[PDB]
Order: sequence, then structure tokens, then C-alpha cells
Amino acid sequence: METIAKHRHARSSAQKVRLVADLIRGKKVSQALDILTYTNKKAAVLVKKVLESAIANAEHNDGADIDDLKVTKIFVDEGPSMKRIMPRAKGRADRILKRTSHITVVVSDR
Amino acid sequence: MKTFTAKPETVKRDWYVVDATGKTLGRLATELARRLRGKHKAEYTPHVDTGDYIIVLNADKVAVTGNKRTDKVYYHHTGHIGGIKQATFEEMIARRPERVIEIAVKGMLPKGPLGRAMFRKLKVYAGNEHNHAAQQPQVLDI
Amino acid sequence: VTGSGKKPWRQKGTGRARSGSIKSPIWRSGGVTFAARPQDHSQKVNKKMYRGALKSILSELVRQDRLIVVEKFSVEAPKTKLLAQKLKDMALEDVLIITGELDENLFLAARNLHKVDVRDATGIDPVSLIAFDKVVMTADAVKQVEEMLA
Amino acid sequence: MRLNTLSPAEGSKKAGKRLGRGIGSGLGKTGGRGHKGQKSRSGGGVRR
Amino acid sequence: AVQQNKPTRSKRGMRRSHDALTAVTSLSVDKTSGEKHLRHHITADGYYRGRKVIAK
Amino acid sequence: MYAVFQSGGKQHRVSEGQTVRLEKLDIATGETVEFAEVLMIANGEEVKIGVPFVDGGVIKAEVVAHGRGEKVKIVKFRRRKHYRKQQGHRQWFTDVKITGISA
Amino acid sequence: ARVKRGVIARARHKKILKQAKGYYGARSRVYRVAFQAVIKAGQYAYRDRRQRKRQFRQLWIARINAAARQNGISYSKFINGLKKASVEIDRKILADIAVFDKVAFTALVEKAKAALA
RNA sequence: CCCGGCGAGGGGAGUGAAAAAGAACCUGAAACCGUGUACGUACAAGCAGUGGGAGCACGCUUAGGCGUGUGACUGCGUACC
RNA sequence: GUAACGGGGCUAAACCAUGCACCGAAGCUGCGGCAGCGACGCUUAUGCGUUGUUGGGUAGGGGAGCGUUCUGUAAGCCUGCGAAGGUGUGCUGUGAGGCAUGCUGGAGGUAUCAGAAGUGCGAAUGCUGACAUAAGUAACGAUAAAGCGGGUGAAAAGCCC
Ligand SMILES: [Mg+2]
Ligand SMILES: [Mg+2]
Ligand SMILES: [Mg+2]
Ligand SMILES: [Mg+2]
Ligand SMILES: [Mg+2]
Ligand SMILES: [Mg+2]
Ligand SMILES: [Mg+2]
Ligand SMILES: [Mg+2]
Ligand SMILES: [Mg+2]
Ligand SMILES: [Mg+2]
Ligand SMILES: [Mg+2]
Ligand SMILES: [Mg+2]
Ligand SMILES: [Mg+2]
Ligand SMILES: [Mg+2]
Ligand SMILES: [Mg+2]
Ligand SMILES: [Mg+2]
Ligand SMILES: [Mg+2]
Repeated sequence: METIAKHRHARSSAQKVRLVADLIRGKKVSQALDILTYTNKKAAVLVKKVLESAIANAEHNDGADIDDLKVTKIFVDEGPSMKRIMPRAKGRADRILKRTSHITVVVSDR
Repeated sequence: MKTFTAKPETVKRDWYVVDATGKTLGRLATELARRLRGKHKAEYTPHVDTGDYIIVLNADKVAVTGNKRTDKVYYHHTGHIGGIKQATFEEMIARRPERVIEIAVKGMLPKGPLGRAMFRKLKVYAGNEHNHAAQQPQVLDI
Repeated sequence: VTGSGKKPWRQKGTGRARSGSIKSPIWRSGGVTFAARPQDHSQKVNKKMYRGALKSILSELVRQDRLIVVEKFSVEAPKTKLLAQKLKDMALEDVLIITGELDENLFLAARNLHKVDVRDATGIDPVSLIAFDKVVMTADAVKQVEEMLA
Repeated sequence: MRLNTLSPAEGSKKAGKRLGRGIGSGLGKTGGRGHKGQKSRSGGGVRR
Repeated sequence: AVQQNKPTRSKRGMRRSHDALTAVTSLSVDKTSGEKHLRHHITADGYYRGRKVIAK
Repeated sequence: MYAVFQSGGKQHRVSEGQTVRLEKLDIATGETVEFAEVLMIANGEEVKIGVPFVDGGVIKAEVVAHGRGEKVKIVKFRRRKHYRKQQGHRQWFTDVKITGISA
Repeated sequence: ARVKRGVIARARHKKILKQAKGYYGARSRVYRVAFQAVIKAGQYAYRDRRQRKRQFRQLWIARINAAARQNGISYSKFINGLKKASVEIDRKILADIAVFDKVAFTALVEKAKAALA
């Protein structure tokens, strides 16, 4: 059974995250987790946590075996931009976005 | 009803040996181009490669009228500062006679992918004998 | 528009569009460049024309057999139920009662009912007549109308 | 009998000129003014 | 030093094809205990080549 | 057996039992019509051809359906000259089934 | 009265966008571009309605030439022969014949030759 | 109740008609950024369309063939104000 | 950069005299369909048996419509057995469009015939918001410098000692 795990509003761009997601796209769960573990990215930890949560959900809520499970859907989606004002030289203002991230990690034994 | 259009599945391309010994260049070349196109083929389309496969031999033994043996210059550019290159017909014959014929063929065919495909079907030889004996190609007077 | 004659930015210098005002209609919170005013829309009704129209509509009613003529139509007490009963008896719903001498009780009865309306013989209007599909008129009322119209 | 049965005479209620309603109108883009004239601008023309 | 047209999403995607990371090929295994670790880097406990060297 | 006929200016190749779209011929939707405008009747081995139109050839063709075809957006347009036309069109057609080529 | 120019505008946009289906980049999304693209397509369609007939004729003629040359005759001469004969078989049909049933084409060629002689 | 930092966030369980009504809360369009599926696409030059159309996929029908998507190759064609 | 046939090429595929031909326009004709303008026979709210003719168009002039909000018509009618809206799709109109249904949506919409309009946006270096783009690029603010041990904690180059 396909079990959803979401994380919303991760203070990093979805674009950055996508890179790590791709690395573990379609892989076997434990292996994917392992891969995430030794990855050097900060976003790598968040996605790992999400995966863990998903696994836990699968274990408790559904009652599925860990061995059979695969990382199917892993759509990292764009979050709401927190608009902050950065002053620049010569009185110029830039409203810099602080893009957040949605991370949907779904897991199934099929 | 509806107009038929040629299919690479249905298109059968036969094999033709062409002798260029003691024969006028341009007319021969044009004929070759036509053959490649399929302007002789009954099921011709200007969008599908229909024409027959060609082997041409004796590229140096081709005939040119008048001063054309020394007069006709074949120009190509390197892509560099002063990289304009001059090569006379005789000179071309000396080193690589196969080039001239090919160039002529290119001139006489479309500039696109189809043209390129047509060109590919032409296989050029400076000598008299071809290695493509297994295809059983038939010699036509061109 | 409650605002300022202050230019938001200069004419040449700055790269932005040539600004005049925040009041300007091509803006957020700007003018309605062709703003409407409290206006009288009332068309000049020609009196003779009006008369003619009345005549026509009355004729149409007559033709259609929807203009019912009465001698005795009066409600005793200010009572809606009785009026309703009367209507039922004379087979009516959508009705304009036109009376010469205004019975007050009848008028009172006519107030609440949506399909029923009582007007005086001199106090009638074309659209009302058109609106109600079965117009009922008293003899005296009719006479008054005739006098008015000629 | 009704208000939805009564209709005006043809020619009595003319269309009207809506100036500047695209291309299909014909009476559009500039409406009925032309190009770059004094008579073209708003608050334009001259005294009688 | 400024763009003259807006480049496509397509172009950007194409550019990003190389910018995507290389995943670690496989984990390394300690022979005695069975600890999964990074290559040439020690375990979580402090074991290395089937031998505990660091207490932390 | 296949036949060649010109109808409405435009010529069409047709076989027996073939449904071919023609122009709006003002005849009933469920009616059999005969064609003498036949140029060729091809038997298979012995083809028949004579003059502009063949002497003793008649095509028995059943009218199937009348109707309007695919809608086309006739956009007339001129650059920088404030002008844009748009007309639509569906061509009226009569679909014909051919019951038999008669000689 | 004020009219909110929303729903109608959306509807207007919608049809254009649906027309602009299978259009690279902004053409199938961004309206300004999309409308333009649609207009251009329409223009081209108009032109091609009047141009495509000529293309088909060119094709058919070429096919005839190919067939005629195979049989052993030039195209113009063949056409002249046909004219002389008075047989009103158009280019398309001839092309079709060349493609499929070749015996008929051969017969036609023979007839043309006879007409010529 | 589980996950995680006695976090955020989530998933269950529960409320209700509905949480595809969770306080970022009615509907929830477009741009924009995405995943998955479809077909194409890595020797091929240009307002990216159009016309023609190979093939390949997918719906139907009792066969037949039509739709839909894709479109290799190909004729013509230089935005819109 | 061949660069003064458009190119390949050509001793005819040049150039001059003559003829038979074919292509070559959205031209004319063929078949079908739509109108605008007159002539006529009959009539009317003119339809036509017709008949001819006409139908590129900018500024601009004339004529005809559709749709949006509201108003009456309408305490009418459709509508929680699912409105508007959204989103598809199929059909149907000469066009702005209109009708039908799928899913969402979860309460209103409005026939017909009129009336009134802030009525129909793609351009104004338009205005407001949202979101791209350069791009995960430059940058991270003085070139006074850190470095290790132990500590708490989910986690320590920056925090405590
Ligand atoms: Mg002042
Ligand atoms: Mg205001
Ligand atoms: Mg005009
Ligand atoms: Mg001027
Ligand atoms: Mg101007
Ligand atoms: Mg002027
Ligand atoms: Mg033509
Ligand atoms: Mg005109
Ligand atoms: Mg409303
Ligand atoms: Mg807009
Ligand atoms: Mg404009
Ligand atoms: Mg970096
Ligand atoms: Mg750069
Ligand atoms: Mg750099
Ligand atoms: Mg840097
Ligand atoms: Mg600093
Ligand atoms: Mg430390």
C-alpha cells in the first residue's frame, strides 16, 4: 500500500532539494536511507527524516514489512516565499525571497 | 480518393553500378542525383527517401569539356581568418578525385536531412572495381 | 479621490513610467475617469402621447377580454380574507382594481396581497395596467377614465 | 399583454457609436479621429 | 553583462543536467561487527578494519 | 472492379463498396443515384477506356449522409495595418457508398 | 453600473489557449504570445489552403513524369497526347494509377502515343 | 498512538455532511515550478508555426476503419504593436 | 570568404532566329456554399421560380449582431436527485459565441422581450499583486587569525569552560 509522508516549509529552495531526491528516486528504502546518510548536503538530512517518518507510518498505521518497500513518488514542490528586504549600494532595495520547500515522499511495497 | 505517400517499410531500394569512364561529368551527376531522389521512382514523395542506391567508380576518369580541366576551381572555406582555399579541377583529380563528384551531387540535391540521406546512398570510387558484390548491383549507362 | 498632487517619481531621471499621480485613473485607488453623478433620467412624457398610449392599452385589454367591468365591488371591513374570497368567487389572481370613489377598507385589504392592487380612477399608470393580467374596473371609474381621456 | 411582448419600431432605437472597442468594431483604435492631429487629441479642435 | 532575452525553462533544465550530484556508489562494511560506514572514514562507534581505535 | 469518375470538377478513384465523400449534391439522403460521367472501368485484366466519357458505363451509387465537415478558421490578417478578419467554414458534403459498377 | 470584466475575459483567453495546443515554450501558455501564434497559424492555414493544392499538383506531376520516363516518354509530350485523345483524367488519378495498378497506366501511355503519332 | 529535537512538519485515530472545510482554513483560474505516463528527440541550423505526412502508442467498433496524442522526414513561411 | 548566374553544374543547361507543348497566380473556369446591389413575375411583415451583377482593403463613412453587470418582465422559471464559478470534453453556429454532458464546486442562477450601462484589453518605459529570468550565479561587509581539549545537547568551526 502507498503511504504518504509530507514535509512542508523547509527553509531552502525546492530546487536545491530536488537534487538529493533524484539521488534516491525509485530505490529500495533501506539502501536509499543509507545513501541519504552519507550525502554531504543539508537538504539531505530533511529528506532522510521524511523517509524515516514514512517508514514509521508504513510500520505502524498500515502494517507493512520494511524489506519490500520502495521509494516511488518523491515530488519536492515549491514553498511560499518569505519576502525580506535586503538593502543594496546607492539606496537600491532588493526584496530577496527566502524560498521554502514542500517535500512529498511516498512509499509502497509494490 | 486519397494520395498515397511512400513508407520506408514499403520502399525497396535497388543497387546500381555507375561507370564514370570517358563520360561527361555534369549530366552524369545530375542523373545520379535524380536517381537518389526517386524522380524516376513510381511511388515518389518529396518527403520520404524513395530512390535507388548508387556506387560510382573511376572518379578521375570523368570527362570535362573545354578549359574546365584547369579552369574550374572548387572553393571551400576552413572557417578561419584567411582560410579561403583554392583547388583547381586537375589538382583535385591528382589528390582526391572522389571529392569533386560528391560536391557536384551535394549541389544537385536538397540541403536538408533528406538530401544528406540521399548523399549517403552514393558511394564513391577512384578505381574500376567495387567491393559491394554481394548486393548484386546492375550497371546502368549514365 | 482623497490623495496628493505629489509626483511619486520624477519626469526624466528615473527608469519607471511617466508618473503624474496616485489619483490618476490608470492606477490602484485612482479616479473613475468618467464618474457618474446623481442624475435625473426622467424622459419627457408628452401628455397627448400618454393619453394615446392609455387609449391603446385599454383597447387591447378590451380585445383580450381581460378587462372585467363591475358595478358593486367594495369590502365591508378592512379584511383581506374577504377580499380573497371575493376574488375566488369571481375567478381572479393577478388583478388591478380601478375605483372611482376610493373605499378605504378595500384599499387596506389590497395592501399586503402581491397580485392584488387597488388604484383610483385618476391615479393610474400604463405599466401597472400592463403588469396585471386581469384588470377590474368600476362603472363610475370607467366613466372617470373616459372623461380624463376623451 | 406583457412587458416582454412589447417591442419598439425598427430604426427608432439606433445602435450608437462605441469608439475604441478593438478591430472588429471598425470604429476602434482611434475611434473616429485618425492620427496625431490637434483635432485627434482629447480637448482638441478649435472655436466656431 | 546582462541577458538580452529570457532563456527558456528548457535551456535551464539542460544546464542543470550536470549540476545534479553524484550519489555514493555503495556503503563500506566493518568485517567484525557489521557496521555500515563511509569509504576510508571510520564507523559511528570508532571501529576501523575490525578494530576499535577511537573511544569517541 | 474499380472505377474512375469526375464529379463536381474534381475526379475520384473508387472501388465497389467504397464510401467516398463528394460535394453537396441536392438529392435525398436515402436515394440511389446513377453516374454516366465514368472515364475508366477497370475489370482487373481488361481495362475499359473510351473518349472523354465511356459509352456504355453506369455507376450505381447510394447516397449515405449529408452534413458539414471540419470547421476551418479563415484568419485574414495584415501586420501593422490595424486589421483582423476571422470567418469560419464547414464545407457541405454528401457521403456516397457505391453499390456496384455496371457495364 | 460597473461590470467586472473577469469571466468573459477568462473565456476569451481559454479558446485561444486551446487553439494554441502543441506549441513550443510560451506559445502554449503565455497568452500574449499564444494569441499571436494562433493568428500566424490561421494566416498560414489560409495561405496553405491555397498553396497545398499547388504542392499536391507538383507531387502528382512529378509522379507522372517518373512513371512516364519509366515507360519511355517525356511528361509534357504525354500530357499533349492525352489532350489530343480528349480523355479528361486528372493528375492525381494518374499518380494513383502509377502507384498501384500499372497495367492501366501502361495502357494510358500507349493511348497517348497513338494520339501523338 | 507513532515518527521527529517532550521541535516544526507529518501520518494515523477522531470530529463533522464534507478536513479533496485544519486556523497559510469557502470556491481555488492563470502564469510559474513540478512528478508520473505517452511518443518523439543526441549529423543536425533559423519567428519554432503551418500544410503534407512515415511510423509508434492508445480508445472504440464486429471486421471494416475512424478518433486522440505524438510527430521523424518534408513544401512554404522573418514576431505582434 | 568562392561572392558580379541564387547554387550545383553546363560547351549546351549560353546566345539569336521559328514552331509544338507542359508547368507556372488566391487570375479565369469547374462543383458546392454564403451574402451585398438592381432589374423583373407575384406580393407585403416579402419570400422567392428567379435573374444578372458585385463581394482586397488603412484613415474614414454607412449597415447588422453577440456577450458581460445591473433593471423590469419575475414572489416567473430552473436549481442541494447539485446553481453560479472552475475545469475538461462533445456538438453547433459566418463571427464575438451558444447548447449539452464528465469531474470539482456547494449556493444561487436566470428564459423570453425590453431597458440602462464604470460594458468586452495585448501593448500606455500603464498601475497593484503573484511568479519566473539571469542562477542556485555574484555576494556574505575591511587581509586583527585562529587552533585544540572537555561540556551540555537532536546536532557544535562559530555557544560555555
Ligand atoms: Mg505644488
Ligand atoms: Mg478608488
Ligand atoms: Mg476603418
Ligand atoms: Mg501626421
Ligand atoms: Mg498614436
Ligand atoms: Mg488630423
Ligand atoms: Mg491555382
Ligand atoms: Mg470589403
Ligand atoms: Mg450573480
Ligand atoms: Mg490583462
Ligand atoms: Mg491594441
Ligand atoms: Mg555554492
Ligand atoms: Mg554565469
Ligand atoms: Mg564565477
Ligand atoms: Mg564567490
Ligand atoms: Mg563579516
Ligand atoms: Mg569545539
